[PDB]
Formats: sequence, C-alpha cells, structure tokens
Amino acid sequence: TEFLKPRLVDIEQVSSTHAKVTLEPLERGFGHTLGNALRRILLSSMPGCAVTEVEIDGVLHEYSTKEGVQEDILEILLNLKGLAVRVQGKDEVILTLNKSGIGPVTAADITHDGDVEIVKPQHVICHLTDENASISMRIKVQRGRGYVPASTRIHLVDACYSPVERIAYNVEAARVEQRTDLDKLVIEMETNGTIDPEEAIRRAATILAEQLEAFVD
Amino acid sequence: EFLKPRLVDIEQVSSTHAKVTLEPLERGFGHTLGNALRRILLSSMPGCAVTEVEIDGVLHEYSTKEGVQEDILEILLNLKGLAVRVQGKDEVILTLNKSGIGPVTAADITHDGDVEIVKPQHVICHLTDENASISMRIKVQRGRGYVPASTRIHSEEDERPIGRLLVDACYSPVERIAYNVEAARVEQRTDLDKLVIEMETNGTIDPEEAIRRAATILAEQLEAFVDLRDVRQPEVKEEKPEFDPILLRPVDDLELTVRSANCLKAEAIHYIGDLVQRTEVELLKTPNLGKKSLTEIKDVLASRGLSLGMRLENWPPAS
Amino acid sequence: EIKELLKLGDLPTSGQIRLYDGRTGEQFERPVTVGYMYMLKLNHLVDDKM
Amino acid sequence: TPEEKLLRAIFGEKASDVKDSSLRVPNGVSGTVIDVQVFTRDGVEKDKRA
Amino acid sequence: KPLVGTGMERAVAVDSGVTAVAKRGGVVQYVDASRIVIKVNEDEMYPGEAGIDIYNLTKYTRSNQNTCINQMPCVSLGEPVERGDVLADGPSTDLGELAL
Amino acid sequence: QDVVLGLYYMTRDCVNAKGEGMVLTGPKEAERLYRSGLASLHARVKVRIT
Amino acid sequence: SVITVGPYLRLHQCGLPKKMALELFKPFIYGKLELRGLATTIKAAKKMVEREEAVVWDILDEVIREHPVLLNRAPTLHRLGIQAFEPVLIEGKAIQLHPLV
Repeated sequence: TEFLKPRLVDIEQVSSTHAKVTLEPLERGFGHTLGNALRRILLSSMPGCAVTEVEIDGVLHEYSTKEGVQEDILEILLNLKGLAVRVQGKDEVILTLNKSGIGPVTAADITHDGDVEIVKPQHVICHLTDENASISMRIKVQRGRGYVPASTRIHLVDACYSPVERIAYNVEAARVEQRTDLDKLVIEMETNGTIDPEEAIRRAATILAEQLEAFVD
Repeated sequence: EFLKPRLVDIEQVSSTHAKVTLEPLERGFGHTLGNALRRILLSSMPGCAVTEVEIDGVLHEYSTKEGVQEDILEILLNLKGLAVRVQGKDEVILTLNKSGIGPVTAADITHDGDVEIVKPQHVICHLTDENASISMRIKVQRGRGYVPASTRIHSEEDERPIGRLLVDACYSPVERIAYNVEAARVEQRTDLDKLVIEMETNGTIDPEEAIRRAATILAEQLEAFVDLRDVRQPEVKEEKPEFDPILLRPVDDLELTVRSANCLKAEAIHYIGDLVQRTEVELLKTPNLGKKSLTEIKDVLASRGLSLGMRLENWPPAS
Repeated sequence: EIKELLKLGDLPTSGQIRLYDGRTGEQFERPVTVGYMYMLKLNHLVDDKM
Repeated sequence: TPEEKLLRAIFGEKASDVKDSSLRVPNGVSGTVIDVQVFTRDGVEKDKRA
Repeated sequence: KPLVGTGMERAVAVDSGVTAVAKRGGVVQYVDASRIVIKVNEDEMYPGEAGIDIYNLTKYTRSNQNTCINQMPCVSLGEPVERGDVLADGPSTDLGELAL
Repeated sequence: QDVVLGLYYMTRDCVNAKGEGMVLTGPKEAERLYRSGLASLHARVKVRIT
Repeated sequence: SVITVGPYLRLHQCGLPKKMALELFKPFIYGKLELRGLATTIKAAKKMVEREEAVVWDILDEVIREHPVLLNRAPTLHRLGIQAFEPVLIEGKAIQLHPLV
C-alpha cells in the first residue's frame, strides 16, 4: 500500500572525480532493482560529448606513420577518447592542434575556443621528437547519449559520450530495528571530470523518472 | 534531449493471463524498465487474502470435523488460495454455511457489496453425511507480499479466541511475470523498441491497475535518489526517568475485578499514573464504587507497592 | 528413451535451456540444465542442532 | 537475609512456603496444544480437569 | 509423489503398515476424514454376520522421532474398491505410492 | 573451487568473438565494454595498461 | 550449530545467530545495559533480554564489535582447526563461514 524510502545516506568522496555513495534502508530487492537500473542508465544512455572523427594532417590511413611522433596512429586515437570535452551552447565544435617542436603536446597546447572547455589542459595527447617536427590536425567533437564505437560508423574514433568511466553497485543487508533483512545499496562511481559523480547520478535517475511520466498518479 | 514511452494495447487472453505492451521505447530501455518492472511486479504488489478463520466445532488445525472428508489442516490450506477481491473495505469477514452430502465451493459463501468471488468453482471441502453441517467466519485482510502465520503473533495482547485458526498470509496476485522486448519501429525513428510484459494473475488485479501502481513505486524510490542531502537523524535519547516506570502501565495490569476494571475506564483513568493520584475522597462520588468495590483497589495497590492518592509536581513528562 | 520423451513434451534434448538472472535481468551465457529432481528434507533440522 | 527481608517489607510480598516447579514451554519452541493427559496414582482424588 | 520412480514405491507403501489397505472388495458406503466404511461384495462375504469392513483411520499422533504420523482418505463416496486396494494414505505416501 | 572456475572462465580466451581486435584506454572502459554487451568476456584485445 | 556459507563476508569475519550471540555474551549485555542506564539493575537486565526488548539488540551490537570469537570444527588436526573471527549478526540458527577458510 504505502512504502519505505531510505534514511542515512552518506556520500563519502575520494578525489573530486571519484566517489562512493551508500544508501540504506531499501525494501527487499530494491537495492538490486534501483542499483542495476541506475547502472544501466549511468553507463549506456547518458548524454555526453567526446571526440568522434579525426582527419589527420599528414597521413590518410589508420595504419600509417607521422614523422616526429612516437605515438602510432592507433595510439593517439586512444589518447583522444580520454580527453574530456564539454560544449556549452554549441552542439558541434572542431579544434586545431597547432604546436610543434621538441617536446610533449598537452591540451593547453590546443586552440582555445569560446564554447570549448577542456577539463584537463594537463592531459597528455602525444609526444614530439627532435628538431622541428610539424603537427596540426582537425578533430571533430560530437554529441550523443552513450558510447558509440568506430565500427558502428559504416557510412574514425570510438565515441565515449557518457561521463562514466566506471560503475558498480554492491548490495548488502541492512536491519531496521525490528525488520530482518532489508537492503543497503552501495554505488561506486568514476567520472571524466566533466561532471561530478554526485550530480551524474541525480540526472541519471531523473532520466528514468522521466520515462514513467506515462503511468504514475 | 529524450523520448518517453506509453502503453498501447493491453490484451487480456484469460481472467488469469494477459499481455500488456509498451511501444515508444528507446535503445536498451526495453530491458531496463522491463527487468525492473518484473522485479517490482513479482514482489511489491497489493493483494487481499484470507488471514484468520474460526470454524464451528474445531479448536486447532490438527483436528477433525465430523462428517467432512478433509481435515482442518487441509481446509485451511484450501482457503490460503481462495481468491477474493474487495473494494472500499480493508478487512471483511465473509461467512460460509452449507449442509448435506455436497461439495462446498467458494460460491457457497455470502456476498458483500465489496466481495467478488473471483473463482466460485474453487473447492473448499466436501461434506459427506446428510445432516453433517459446517459454518465459518473467514477473515480477509489485504496487505503486501508474504506474512506467514507465525510472525502474526508478537502483537498478542489477547488473541485468545481459541477458535481462530490463523492461516499463513500469501498477499499477492502475481503468479509469474515475463517481459520480452522485440524490436519495434514507429514508422520513422531509426530504431526504437517494443515491450510486451506478459503476466499471470490470480484473477484479482486488472493488468492496467497493476503495471501502473508498479511504475508508481519506482518513482517514489527514485525520488530520494534524485538529490542527495546526506540526510541523518538527531539520535541521543534520554537516560533520565523521573518516576518509577510502573506508573506508565495501564490499569489492566492491576489484575482487578470487572466492575472495578470498567469503572476506571469511566472516570478517565488508563495508566496507573492517574489512579496513583485520586484519593478515597474521589471514589464514593465516582459512579458505582463502594465498600466491596474500593476495598479491592487498596489491596492490589498494596501488593505492587504503591498507594492511593499522592502527588508528583510533574505528571507526565515529556516527549 | 529420455530424449524421445523430451520431444513429446516439446522440450529441448540438451536437457538445457537459457536462463536469465532475475536480478540484472540479463542472459546467462551457456545453457544451464534445468529439470525436476525428487528431493528430501532429512531430519537434521537446524533448530534442533543449534 | 537482612536485605532480602527489608525488601519484602518495603513492597509487601507474602514470602510463601511453596516453591514454583511448573512445566513450562522450553525456550525457542512454540506450538499448539493438541492433547492433555492426566495420570493419577490409584487412590489420590482426581482433580477437576482430570 | 516422485516424478521419477522405479516401481517399488507401491510395494514399499503397502507392505509397510503406514497405509490402510482394503481387506475385502466392495463399495464405499461412507468417507470421513476419520473412518471409511466398505460395503462388501457378495462373493467375498461370509454367510453370517454379513456386514461391512470398517477401517478406522489413524489421526494426528506422535511418532518415535517426534515426526507426525497421520492417515488420510484416498477414496471418494460410492467408489468401487477391490481387495488389496489402497484405502487411505499414510504419512509420506501418495495414492498408494511411496512419497518420501 | 567455485571461485577458481570463476577466474579461469574469465581469464581464458576464445578464437573469435565480440570485441575482436579493438583497442582500449584502460581496464575501466573494458568493463564498460563488457557489461554493455559489446565485448565478449574472452576476446583477443590490445589495451593500455599501467 | 550447523554451518552454511555467506560469500558476502570479508575474510576476517563470520555469521553468528542473533539467538546464539544473545545467550553467549549474556553477562556482557547485563553489563553494557546498566552502564548506559537502560537498566536499573542486573536483575532488571536479566528480565529485559529475557523479554528480548528490541532495545537490547542495539546494545548487543556494541558488546560484539571488537570482540572476536573462536570457531572450531570437528577433528582439530592442525592449529588452523580453531580460528578467530569478528562476529556479524545473523537471522537464522546457522553459522556463516567465509568460504576461503
């Protein structure tokens, strides 16, 4: 008829990017149900902006080599997925990497645009060897709900939109004075920094709530 | 930047069994609402089912009605599955009466404006001797999930009616749930999906009623999920009782005569924290108390160690 | 003779089917066997031993 | 003893000449009584319930 | 009752006393959770005293191991039984079969 | 026992399956890859590790 | 009593029945109880835990905390046949034993 909603919920955060939220006392089975369902939405269908396509300056194929770079073409592509991008009013922005010379290319070494915000200018993109070594390329960010692989693009970089790097829910037993077995739900989460774990969940749950706008009274 | 689903055809196919379908579904939400609905449908759904029962000439489950071919323990176990549905009411006591060599079905009950015997063929027991005769007070409440008989004694406090056989409570009308999302393209959309949630009732929840109150819980749960106020409790309760706790117990505990028992009902005195402070003065002037009537109260107050009529410039503190 | 009787019941010869974890709702890789086994409760019941 | 005596006097309990030896239900087990038997010495008077 | 059996279960149930087995064939006159009355057929019936075979059933009662030993009727009113038929199941017997 | 059949099945590889040949930033997005049904538990893969 | 599983355990603990732990630590509860003032006297404490007042459970969990118990199984062959664990309360009459041990 009427239900149980939790009390005492302590989010204990380690670093600003990583965080662990515990939340008791749920009715029986409600840890797994809220837990798994929030996990699914946190991982799969969560709006984000990552790098989707890359046209390079010097060479056409994903099996070629750039002079002045020890990072292979497949290598920098990996580094790109790991750059955390957030666009403001813009749905699509594309950046130019103009930097050259003996030494490593950070992200503060990117062009700084108006609706562009690099969450880590410290982030290591690729290294440059001796002499001059020229490198500037155009790399196009895209907007989407999820993680979209390079393979799913048929007519290229895996697009890791969602802010979630990792999620796990661990369900253990909680007692309410004279109730025997209730669930205590522990959510642990890591983010790409474009949004803090605490808020990630809020909207994560908000989404699922939105989907029930059809049945509740 | 998202869509939201809704429920197209709900397709009954039996009183017991029906496929409800949910059309506008995005990629993967199919299994997401789908598993998480099976989860909240198999458990958390409302249901009424017979809780206690008194039967004519029987004292406990392990006996034998004359002229019936079941044993009381079996007859209980037939009611556990008696499928009833009632409305405005929360607990309704149906009555069963029938004699003569003949199968007593569920239909043989008496009807209330709220009573709907969702299966009237349902066998309850068989009589078997012309003038053998049974009569019973079947009691139905309505709760959530599985309250087995046993846990239904910690509230005790006089359930004495020896006749009342408590039956384990199986309060739920889900039998078995199964969703399957087959893919469904609304004419233009790249790929959205369907969600056929097939379900199996006892007959006493109409699919739509269900699948709705199901989604409802999910909301109120996720409600607290949305923002996270780290919330907590005050705690640290009191370790300072002034008086002797004895004065917070009701006047029953005095184990007194009935004419003196209801009479303290009368003059507005429950707890003995009030009997303690009403003198002998107060008592002839009280409706129906006398020499034999009040001699009684000075003797059970004597035995527990208290007296009639005193003070306490502080009664009663404080929560 | 067992497999032949499985056909009539319209059930797979594997003796195995796919199952789905009730919690996460997802498939179990591999078939697991399901079936019916007559089982006893022996009277070393706990609340006599404890 | 002294302190037990003062205690009977403060609260007025009539310290009995008889001990409590009754058959009581063993901790943890709980059920319905379905039969009572009474066996009496030949020549002692059958009580009420017997 | 075992879905998977061997065939002996009918043999074990009967030869073990726990079940109530028809002495003489006839028809059921009366069925109570307490007793069962069999109106004997003419052929098996002795000339005098005539009468009927009456099986009084064992009801809820203590076993050696504190388990409960209780008999229940497995026939219905006015049913044909032949000699050596199962008239009532013991504990852990179903329909004449041994069900542990 | 149960627990070793566990790790074994996990850290075991088959010839050809989902995720064949792709490359990943670290373990974290490798779990992400599996939980979401994109990759097979056991499929040959280059990944960045530290 | 009989033992069962419990994979949810950390390796340094074990599942001990509410019922057992109540009886095992009985003098301890009688203690913490009149210490915090929830009982007037030991004879009251006796009546309280006999009563299984829900209040005591929150206490039992106090007296339980940094208080190891010893578990020992049938033929004690090497020193590992007795081992010490931190007790975790369980509904049920069985012991829960970490699978690795």
